[PDB]
Amino acid sequence: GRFESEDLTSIVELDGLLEINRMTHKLLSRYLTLDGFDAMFREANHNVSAPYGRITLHVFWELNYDFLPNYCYNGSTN
Amino acid sequence: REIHQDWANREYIEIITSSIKKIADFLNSFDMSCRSRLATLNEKLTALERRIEYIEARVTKG
Repeated sequence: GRFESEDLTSIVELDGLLEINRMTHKLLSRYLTLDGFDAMFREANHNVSAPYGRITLHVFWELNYDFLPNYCYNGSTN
Repeated sequence: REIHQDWANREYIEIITSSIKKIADFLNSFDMSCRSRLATLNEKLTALERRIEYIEARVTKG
């Protein structure tokens, strides 16, 4: 949800937070039993029962609305 | 003499009581051990039940 409420530049933040959550799951799985992180991630992304999740939908929405008509490219720096 | 007979009879009681106590102590320990094994068995069973449900939802069509 936090990613869905910001621009496309929050992708790095989402990946970092996801890595933290995965590590916490690994630490907790040492003493407890829990569902696989992939299953929980798919559950939160609404991807288990649907071909596409929320992250891809937001990326498409951001590309159509903000990124494309508000960014200028520079081939020298890519 | 009666005193010697009483000592022997009380020894019979003492050993029997000790045997009874040992059985009870084992019974309590066995109950605790089986319950622990039972609890961990339930933990795996519920995890399997959740996993199969997730798989069924992932594969179900419609």
